[PDB]
Amino acid sequence: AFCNLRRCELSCRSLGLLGKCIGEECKCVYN
Repeated sequence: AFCNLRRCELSCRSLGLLGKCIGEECKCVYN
């Protein structure tokens, strides 16, 4: 249904990016 946004945000935090749920998939952006 929908991705795990809190876990996804913490995954991108480790890379210095922001995490977002996009079509049942976790993705990061620079910002």
